[PDB]
Amino acid sequence: PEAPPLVLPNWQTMHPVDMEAWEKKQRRVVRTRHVKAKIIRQADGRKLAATMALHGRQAIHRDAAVSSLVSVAAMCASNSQRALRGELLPETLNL
Amino acid sequence: PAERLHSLFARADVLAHLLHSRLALPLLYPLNSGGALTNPLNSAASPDSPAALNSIATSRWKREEVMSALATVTPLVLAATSVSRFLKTAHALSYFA
Amino acid sequence: AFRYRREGQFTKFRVHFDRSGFRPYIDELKWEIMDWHYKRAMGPQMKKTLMSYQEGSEKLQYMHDLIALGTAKAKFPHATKRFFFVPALPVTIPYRRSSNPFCLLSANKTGWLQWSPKQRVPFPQPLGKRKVGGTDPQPPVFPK
Amino acid sequence: ALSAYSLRSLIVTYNSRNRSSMNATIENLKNALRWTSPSESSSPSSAPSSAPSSAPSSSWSPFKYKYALRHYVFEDHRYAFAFYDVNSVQEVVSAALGAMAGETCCSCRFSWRFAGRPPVSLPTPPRLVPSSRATVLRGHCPTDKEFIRRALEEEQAVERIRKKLDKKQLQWFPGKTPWAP
Amino acid sequence: RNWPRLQAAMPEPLSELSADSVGLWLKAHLERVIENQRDGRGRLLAQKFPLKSDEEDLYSLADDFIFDHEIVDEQFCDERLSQFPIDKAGELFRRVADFFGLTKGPQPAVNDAVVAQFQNLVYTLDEIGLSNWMKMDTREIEE
RNA sequence: UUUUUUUUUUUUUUU
Repeated sequence: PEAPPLVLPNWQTMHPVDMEAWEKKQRRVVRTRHVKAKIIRQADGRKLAATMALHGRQAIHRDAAVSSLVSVAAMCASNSQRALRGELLPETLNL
Repeated sequence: PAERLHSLFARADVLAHLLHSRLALPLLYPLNSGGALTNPLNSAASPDSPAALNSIATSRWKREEVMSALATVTPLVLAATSVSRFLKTAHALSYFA
Repeated sequence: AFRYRREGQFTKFRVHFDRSGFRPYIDELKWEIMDWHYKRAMGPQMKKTLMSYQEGSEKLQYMHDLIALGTAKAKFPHATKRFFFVPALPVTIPYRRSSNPFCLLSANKTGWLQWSPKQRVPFPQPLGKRKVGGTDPQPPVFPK
Repeated sequence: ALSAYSLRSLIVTYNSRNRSSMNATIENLKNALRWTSPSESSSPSSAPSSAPSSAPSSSWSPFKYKYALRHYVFEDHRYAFAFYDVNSVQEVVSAALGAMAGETCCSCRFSWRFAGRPPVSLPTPPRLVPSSRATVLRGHCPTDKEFIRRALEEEQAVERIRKKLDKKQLQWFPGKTPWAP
Repeated sequence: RNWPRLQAAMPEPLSELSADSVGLWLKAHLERVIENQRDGRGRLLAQKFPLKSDEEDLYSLADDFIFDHEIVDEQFCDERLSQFPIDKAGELFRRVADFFGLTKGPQPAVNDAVVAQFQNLVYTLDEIGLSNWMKMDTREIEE
């Protein structure tokens, strides 16, 4: 779904015909043109993830333990965060 | 209290509060500005021949009307002091930090 | 910002006459203003002629019914009233035969409508001391 | 097929030249309801259409250098109503036209719908065993909300298409084209 | 003199406290309201009807629970004087009735059709003039 | 929105 709210009027809450006098019976402006602001998604943690990916690249030519090297492959094998922006995925995998 | 709340407290109260028929009408329904005019029929009200067709008794027989109006003004205060007041409590508490 | 107070501003100065929802009004008033004078001049005159001959007025109507339908359907004895003549005038406004079942004139099968002998609420109500034009048959006079 | 049609919606609009005349129509329409055979009467929705106005200008007494002006305002009123699932045509069309009073015209807009192939499938489901190896308010429309959403979207689509096409075929001196002669 | 009587028809979390515990919070709450009462003039002197004979007044009934903080909501006033929202009558009733009845206490465990019927009572009272009582305190009708 | 954009604002309207 893409339309949760379904606002429908009724007979008991209908605006009167003479709407000119209705505005004069209020303390301040209430009704206004249709202006609603949407929510824009930020990096959602992807900005920090990119920095962490570079750390695994440096920890390959250090002759470390096999257990520690498994983490590098998992990051390089991502499918929804890293994408293919930069041409570093094949280079890191080859090394 | 399960069989006396589902359709007894939120439904029966509406029937008692449905007094718009007697409230919307004017206080003096059987008497108007033209009450002493020629409105009564001369051929059926002057000689007093009929007994049920016509009855000119709305000028001093206010005892029945007085009692009827008295019973309709007491319930009105209860609705404003029980229903309107109860609603205000929720509205005020809806913005308590 | 006043929204309701400024309603209709767009369709007042930035809209064409042929590109708006506003309908003309001169067309209706053309046939309405003229008919008012017809009922005023011919109104009292028609009633005066009808009341000129009080008795023997129903004889002409009774004889006419014997030629159109032959048999008098509305025949009544001498001890009963026949009918009451009502002064009516013809219709001059070329109204369209609309299909509205709730209309008051769409179901008119005759070219005559009743005329009110007395009116308490004059339609042409003036906004001041000015009188209605064409309501002074007698010419004026000056002190000289 | 003609017999397969059904009145999907009926948009009823009003155009009154006076404030009092428009108010009388609303009361008359409401009185006609709450009297039909079905338990819940048809309750159409409200949709005001603003209030257009017009006021020409003229110079003002003759033999003047245009020092003063006199305006003549001509206001107007409008009202629109929506209908959904009009099962009874006689109890709706007659009520709308019978609520008029004075110089208050109307403009209806019918909307029919034709059904295609009736979906008839999914017979009695198969079965086996292991081998062992109400809620109706007072002043509210009785129709379902899902039906209104499906029909409402269609109306918004036709309005956009009509405005786009109408703007294209709108030029001064109709029938004139460039370098045609 | 009132805590013991209200220990039955109340939520479990709000029933373990003693009488003394409630008094500590209540004592400090009243002082804050009076101090703050010294766009707030439209609901303090305009609605209250002086009599000179009433030695005391009620609390937390119609308009006593407001002005708890230094500043109050701006849109709250618009919904009491200009126009009270009657469409949300059913929504508020269901959101308050559930507090007393959690479907596991003294109250029954079945309550669904009450909200649907309660809405009708509000609409019927609207014709009598229920909307007018929201703006003006229910004091003139009583006297 | 770290595989997202690539940008000035009007005189009726999301009832």
